[PDB]
Amino acid sequence: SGTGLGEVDVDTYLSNLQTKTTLSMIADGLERSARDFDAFLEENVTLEWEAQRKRIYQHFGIK
Amino acid sequence: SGTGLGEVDVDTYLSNLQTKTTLSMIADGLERSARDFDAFLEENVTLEWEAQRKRIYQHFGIK
Amino acid sequence: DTTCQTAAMILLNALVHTSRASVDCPIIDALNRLNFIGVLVDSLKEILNEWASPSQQYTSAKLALLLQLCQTRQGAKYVLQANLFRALEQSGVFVVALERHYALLVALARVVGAAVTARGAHNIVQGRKFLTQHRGLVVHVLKKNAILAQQALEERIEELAEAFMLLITATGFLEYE
Amino acid sequence: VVALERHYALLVALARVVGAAVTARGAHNIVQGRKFLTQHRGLVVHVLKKNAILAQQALEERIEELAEAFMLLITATGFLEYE
Repeated sequence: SGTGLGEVDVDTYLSNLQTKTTLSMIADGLERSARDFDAFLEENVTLEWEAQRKRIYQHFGIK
Repeated sequence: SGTGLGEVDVDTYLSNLQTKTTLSMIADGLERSARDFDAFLEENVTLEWEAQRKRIYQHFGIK
Repeated sequence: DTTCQTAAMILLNALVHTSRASVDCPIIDALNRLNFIGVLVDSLKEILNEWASPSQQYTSAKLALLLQLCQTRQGAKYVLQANLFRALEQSGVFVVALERHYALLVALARVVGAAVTARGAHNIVQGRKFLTQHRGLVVHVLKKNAILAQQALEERIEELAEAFMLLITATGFLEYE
Repeated sequence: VVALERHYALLVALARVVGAAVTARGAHNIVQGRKFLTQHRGLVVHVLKKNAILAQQALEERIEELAEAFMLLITATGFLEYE
């Protein structure tokens, strides 16, 4: 068989390839930014007062 | 019939009466406070700028 | 006592309410001389711990009273001097269970909203800090609004959303951008 | 459920920018942080109390980040001392 079976055309094939590459780039950038932010927060919070920062509020505010 | 059918005793009857009166008083006070606040807001907002106050935000903030 | 303090708190609301109908009032003035407004604003701290239940209904009358004093022009003077902005910050407060949660936020928002728009440009400086320091939270409420328990919950959102909106237009946060 | 998740994503982004800014310089920016929490009080209280299938976990995750975002500003700004 052949000549077309749930297939696409080259003009649409290249467009789909470019769209997929762009989406993958955006997703990778977002994931890297999120990971960098998480690492920064972990480095800044691991110094001290890990649970006290929330305990003070749980004691002040309504539990 | 008689001598008791899903009934209560006087010692509990008076307590239930007092509890009902207290609950009704609290509910009436809350409702009156809410009505007074609503009337105050209606009197203060009916002056002018009834829809603009929200339109400015809908235009500034994300709809 | 649990019932005496509740009835006494609600009683003060009727006194100040009926007195205004009779721009000043001698009842509100007496409360300041007796150091009642001072200790009252101090109790606002740790409100989360206090908040059908007897403690819940008691707090309702407490915040309800403060809301009335912020409606008269003279109340802004005595109320503002109590430094209520710093009292509500230490507490960290900022289907039926959720409805009660918004009921507390509305009560606090109304007291602050009416207070800023009471005196004039002397309190707008504080309102901007409250919205800027707690930005984002109000944005979620203003966008949410834009069976019995459901309607009751949504009703609080409408009041809560409209509460902050009044403070914005009254404080002039749009000019700050 | 997906629409709400995107809403919190915006609030988190803004909260992080403001949270990190106040705790960056020092006591010169704490005066502004207190006004932001006092002027927008109540809204943050709802988030800090909420945290205390795929789309559900994603939505709750943003609440945890959003709730912890303001908490960092509080301890860094010193709003507890103001009471």
